[PDB]
Amino acid sequence: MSDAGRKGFGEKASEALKPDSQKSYAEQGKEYITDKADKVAGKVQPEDNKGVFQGVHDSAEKGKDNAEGQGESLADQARDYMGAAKSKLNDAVEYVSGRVHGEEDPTKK
Repeated sequence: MSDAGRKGFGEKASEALKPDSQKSYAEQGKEYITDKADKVAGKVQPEDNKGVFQGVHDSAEKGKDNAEGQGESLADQARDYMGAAKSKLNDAVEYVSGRVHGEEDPTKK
């Protein structure tokens, strides 16, 4: 039998008659897992820590050409330097110094 309900008579009559004797019972149970599970899938991966910056860092693809050769001496670094600075400085301070700002206890020995 067609469940897609091309005319809708199957989606309305079937949903309009729903005795709510199972769904409300099963649904309530699934909604509790389905939701949590849907997340345990995007976090389960322990290497996902790099995936967050994988699609973000891509934005710097333009300024990520520091690999290029030198020319002005101060320009060669301006590319990478500016990056390793704000990046490491922020990722080392903003990320670390910022995360420790809340915890006044020894979290990393």
